[PDB]
Amino acid sequence: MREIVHIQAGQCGNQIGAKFWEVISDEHGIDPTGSYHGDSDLQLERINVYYNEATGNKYVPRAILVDLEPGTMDSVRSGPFGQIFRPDNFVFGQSGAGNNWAKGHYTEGAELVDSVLDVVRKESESCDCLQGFQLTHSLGGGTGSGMGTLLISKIREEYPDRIMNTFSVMPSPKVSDTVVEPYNATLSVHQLVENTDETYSIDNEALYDICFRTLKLTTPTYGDLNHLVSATMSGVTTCLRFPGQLNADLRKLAVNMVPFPRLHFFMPGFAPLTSRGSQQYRALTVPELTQQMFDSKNMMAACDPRHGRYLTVAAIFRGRMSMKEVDEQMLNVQNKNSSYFVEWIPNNVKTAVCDIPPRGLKMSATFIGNSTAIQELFKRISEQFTAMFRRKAFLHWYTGEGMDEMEFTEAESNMNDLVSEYQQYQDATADE
Amino acid sequence: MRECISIHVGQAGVQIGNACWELYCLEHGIQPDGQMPDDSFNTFFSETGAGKHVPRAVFVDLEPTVIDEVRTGTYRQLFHPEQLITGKEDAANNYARGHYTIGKEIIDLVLDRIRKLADQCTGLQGFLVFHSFGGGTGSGFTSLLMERLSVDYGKKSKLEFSIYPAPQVSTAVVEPYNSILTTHTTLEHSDCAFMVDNEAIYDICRRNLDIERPTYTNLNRLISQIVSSITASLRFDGALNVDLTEFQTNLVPYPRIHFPLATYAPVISAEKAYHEQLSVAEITNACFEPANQMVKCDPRHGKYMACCLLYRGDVVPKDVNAAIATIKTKRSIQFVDWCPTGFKVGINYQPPTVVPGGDLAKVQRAVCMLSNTTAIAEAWARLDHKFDLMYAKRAFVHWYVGEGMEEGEFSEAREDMAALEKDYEEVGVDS
Amino acid sequence: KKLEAAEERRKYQEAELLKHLAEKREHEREVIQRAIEENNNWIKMAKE
Ligand SMILES: Nc1nc2c(ncn2[C@@H]2O[C@H](COP(=O)(O)OP(=O)(O)OP(=O)(O)O)[C@@H](O)[C@H]2O)c(=O)[nH]1
Ligand SMILES: Nc1nc2c(ncn2[C@@H]2O[C@H](COP(=O)(O)OP(=O)(O)O)[C@@H](O)[C@H]2O)c(=O)[nH]1
Ligand SMILES: [Mg+2]
Repeated sequence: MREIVHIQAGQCGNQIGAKFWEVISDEHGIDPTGSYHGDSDLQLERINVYYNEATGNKYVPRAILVDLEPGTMDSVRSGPFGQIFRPDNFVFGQSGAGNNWAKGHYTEGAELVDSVLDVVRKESESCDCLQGFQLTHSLGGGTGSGMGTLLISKIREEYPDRIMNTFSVMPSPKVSDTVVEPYNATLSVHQLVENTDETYSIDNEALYDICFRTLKLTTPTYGDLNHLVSATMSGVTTCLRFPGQLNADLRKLAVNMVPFPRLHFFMPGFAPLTSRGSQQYRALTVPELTQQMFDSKNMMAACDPRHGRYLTVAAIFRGRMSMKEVDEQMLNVQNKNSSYFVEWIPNNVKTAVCDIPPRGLKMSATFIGNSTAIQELFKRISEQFTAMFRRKAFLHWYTGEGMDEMEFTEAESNMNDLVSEYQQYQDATADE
Repeated sequence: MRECISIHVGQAGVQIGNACWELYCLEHGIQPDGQMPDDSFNTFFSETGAGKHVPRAVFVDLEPTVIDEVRTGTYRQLFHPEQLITGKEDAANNYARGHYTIGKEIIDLVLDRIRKLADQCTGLQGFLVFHSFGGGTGSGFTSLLMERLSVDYGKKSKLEFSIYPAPQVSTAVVEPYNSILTTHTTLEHSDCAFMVDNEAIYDICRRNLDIERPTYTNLNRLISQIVSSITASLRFDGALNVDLTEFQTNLVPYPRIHFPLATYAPVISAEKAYHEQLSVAEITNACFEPANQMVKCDPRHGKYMACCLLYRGDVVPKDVNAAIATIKTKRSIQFVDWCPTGFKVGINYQPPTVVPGGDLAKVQRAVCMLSNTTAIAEAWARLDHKFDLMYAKRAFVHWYVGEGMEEGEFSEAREDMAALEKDYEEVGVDS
Repeated sequence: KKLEAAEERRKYQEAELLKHLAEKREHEREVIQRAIEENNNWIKMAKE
């Protein structure tokens, strides 16, 4: 287990993916040319998980950039770290998906899919020991959503034994670019339930609420939302890219986090919450960092963790702090909040501490929870879907692509079963 | 790359085309000879070996008079002669002559020219069709062309800019017949149609521009401004854009319910100088006033299904959201129960350009709202009633029958309009 | 025996995923071919 192959699909996927690469390059001391200029051996110890070493001192992201639209790709190349990417790894179409899952999954996407697989095969065959794949995409669009899930299925076919991981961004009416987002999301959730091993549920509803309510940003931009996404992505991948004992690879993370195959949707959390401009800040102790685990205000999925129960939790502390203090504080939270952890999975909270804090902060905490409360996110999508589907509104955009009504009914039913499954384990007891 | 072919049919279509292409040239800095001293303008203008920029457009009329003015006018060098197509005999305000008798002679030639323009496209998005409902060419030839375009172009996007008739400027008693016949025949062939009621435009020119007796020149300059607002997103690359497909996705919930209501603001007279500068809040408020509408109807008596706001010029997202929030506190704006996300906002950097010597004042910021409201059914009802008055007596029917049309075609067209009115009614009902 | 047992038990479930995944390829080709056949016939209509 070594290399992770990263895929970026659609507008959102490429925007969030590009930010992930500039954040992690900065943490690993890599400049936009690919040269390491850091001053810590920890930065290079597990550099091979995300970077290929090219001739000389240069490091190249093992990243494939995908879109059915060319514009986003140009914006990435023009960017700060745009030059770091492998030129041959940009795979783009000319005919977009027009925020239509059917175009991304069946028409335009199907036409481009083989060109993408050719690039993923090149990266995969170069690997000493491929862990698997990491996909960043939105569920509300057409490319990220439809083509992204098509790619997952095509990759799963060729690499059935590798770990399939995603960072899936959930649509919200609060920051919506299309009226059909509930359809695109439901059709994609159906695909993810079946085809991924782990999915980080990144909710735009929660990101907007954090920016507006907590960061006091009257009109949040994608730039503001993406600052929270990149902080979360950096946090959840800490264990994979730095030397550590816990969840050091994609499979060990999945084995510790996924008790039942379909229940692989994670609720990420982050503390402290910061705004792009906020380079202040003077705060955050160990008890303070720990308290934000149950804090709904710090969740990247718009669910209250106190409305459910944690099946499994992974908590990552970053910065210079006492491991003794972390262990005490973490035990206190489990003992005080006993009722929000399932009794039939003993020692289900695993903690890791990394000496390297993320940029701008001296101390941070990242939470990865497998909570039954994630059903609130799926319920929200199902109700938005049904409001439209009941009247067959905008259905012509999908049937016009060759889709049948049954696929819509099936996707919805599968998502409602997922909700019902979370509820089942929420109500389960250690009567054993 | 992402090309759009513009087709201008009959007097209304050709004359509006003249106004649109004059405005596009001013916006992109293209001279009347095609010379020019972004890059998105290439969706509407092709380029020759001599560095000249040529509109991706076809102008068609069954009579030569109107187009003869284009080929003698200021922009005679802008268009190549082959893209300006004229017959000899007009359709004489008769849909049957436009569609059958006269139209059948020029149809093959028009499609051959469109094919030559399409061959110069690497990523043809589709067509923009400009025509009147009332004239024999505007009605009859357009529906014939629309049918033929569906055959030759598979499922390629077709959007209309239709001139809804007004008695203040009407030239034929038979305009309601021509309007219903063209709407029935074109309905299954069009993806999205923007109606422009000549009375609404006539009243805006009178009220806002202080023109006692508005002429087609006055009407078209104002129309051109709304068309330019809808097409700016295709011809420019701004912070927020919308392509041929995204317009349809956001505004068209059902195939037949494809008629958005356009509302433009501000419309200021070239005099005064104190009546500006209007804020983003002020121009947004003006979109919800029935006086700024492009079609006469009452949205307060209807339900919204989609609202697209297209801003142009000195506009900031924070300003827009603040304006939309205050409008949301005015309870009076009702949406259908199956529609959550109501507002799609687009901002294009370029302030509205005005024709030198025109009636419009230069403004720092403008906005065009495209809303799909059930209130637009009121425009169909007015037309259908005028049709019924004459049709009950079979008045003027002999003119159509004489050209080979059957009375059954009139019944079919009217039944289809009754079904359309019924569709708008069904769509507004809650589940 | 109790090891090639695992080896063979491994394979049924991989072969199985490949079936559950050849079935997902089926649909796509069907829904894309159906996405032409219909447009092919709308014009079959339209001409005559
Ligand atoms: N806004 C606007 N409406 C126009 C213009 N020219 C004509 N119309 C309107 O269109 C209708 C008359 O149809 P025309 O376009 O003139 O006729 P035509 O398409 O050339 O057809 P035929 O002359 O019968 O062959 C009436 O409602 C007019 O008010 C114009 O330049 N601008
Ligand atoms: N967080 C975030 N969400 C985005 C961004 N861009 C688009 N979205 C969201 O993604 C969805 C639209 O999909 P998009 O990725 O633009 O379409 P695609 O290009 O066809 O994949 C909606 O839910 C948007 O709110 C971005 O940069 N950040
Ligand atoms: Mg005429």
